[PDB]
Amino acid sequence: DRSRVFDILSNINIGWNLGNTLDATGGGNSVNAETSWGNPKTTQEIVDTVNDRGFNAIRIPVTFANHLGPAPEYTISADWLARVKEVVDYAVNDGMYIILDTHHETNYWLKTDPNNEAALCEELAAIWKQLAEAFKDYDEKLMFEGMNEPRMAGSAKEWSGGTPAERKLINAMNKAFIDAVRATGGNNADRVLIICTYGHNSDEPTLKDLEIPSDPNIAVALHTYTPYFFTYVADGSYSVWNGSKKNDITWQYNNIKKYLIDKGIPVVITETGAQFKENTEDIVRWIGDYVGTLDQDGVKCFIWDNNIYHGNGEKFGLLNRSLLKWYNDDIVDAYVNHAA
Ligand SMILES: OC[C@H]1O[C@@H](O[C@H]2[C@@H](OC[C@H]3O[C@@H](O)[C@H](O)[C@@H](O)[C@@H]3O[C@@H]3O[C@H](CO)[C@@H](O)[C@H](O)[C@H]3O)OC[C@@H](O)[C@@H]2O)[C@H](O)[C@@H](O)[C@H]1O
Ligand SMILES: [Mg+2]
Repeated sequence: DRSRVFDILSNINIGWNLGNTLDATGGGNSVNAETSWGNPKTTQEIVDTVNDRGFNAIRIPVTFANHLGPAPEYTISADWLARVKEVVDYAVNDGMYIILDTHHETNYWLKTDPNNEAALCEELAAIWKQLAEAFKDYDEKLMFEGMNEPRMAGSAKEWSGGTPAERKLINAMNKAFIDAVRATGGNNADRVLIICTYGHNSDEPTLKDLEIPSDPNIAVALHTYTPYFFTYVADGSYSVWNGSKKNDITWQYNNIKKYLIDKGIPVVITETGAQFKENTEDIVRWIGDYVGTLDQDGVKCFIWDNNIYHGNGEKFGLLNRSLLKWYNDDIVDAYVNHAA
């Protein structure tokens, strides 16, 4: 019986990621990492604006690596932990559902070499023991997502679910994460914990190898920017959405159904979105097809928002954080009103 997790998630309309913020990796061991990729310092007002538009759930990606002390304690710098807590608390103040992750650890220590399992598990657990202790008294609306796209960057199968040995390592790491958090007790005894596949990949072989914990208070996170050629800019990419590629969404979702949803395992899409390609009407249609597909089984998603829209880079921006106005209200309306 995993129905507690389903009940919690059912309270979410749609979610929103505070992207390129606490996950940013500049600035070294400093709170200034937050602004190192060009975003303004997060404020209560920024978070309020997200909530008010209809995104009542927020994912707060955080990269800890450069804020950690030496092994084996990996102590999180006090100033950084305090800042992370301030940002989470903006959301708590507004009664929001929240996901706290670890993020670009994958640029640093989180490289999925199966021969390094012990060091990997131990580092993950050490960070999560500290996070869990810090957030022990926070209510069930705060959820933890152990890893983000864990993988071996630059490997042949980096973006296709890795190798079988890597997927075994992911299973061990998911367990380490759950164990570390549960061992801290308090509200962490039954907090929703959100594990993942290798790379947050949803291909059939990747899902077939995912071990499902016996802990009843878990969910499985995937990232599904599907189809890639619509949502990203690449050789072969396009900006038109007429429905003809809805099958890409359907086929992938039927695997998520086969291995997770139809087995009663909670699933959360912790990142998706489409880069802005002067194609508002197409993105609106894609959201209909994509979010509409998730809604069939009440699966929730969180939209990636990096505050990039007018300038160069990956144009996932939705909230103009400096102005507290939305870059594209038609796109935003399609997300927040998905269930009407
Ligand atoms: O530039 C070459 C460089 O890529 C490095 O990774 C980046 C790269 O995209 C990988 C994508 O490749 C397509 O051919 C894949 O089909 C697609 O599924 C995958 O894109 C990644 O997709 C993820 C979601 O499933 C998403 O969160 C992620 O952002 C997306 O990358 O270009 C996009 C960047 O985001 C990647 O970091 C790779 O490490 C490097 O060695 C080299 O191949
Ligand atoms: Mg309790």
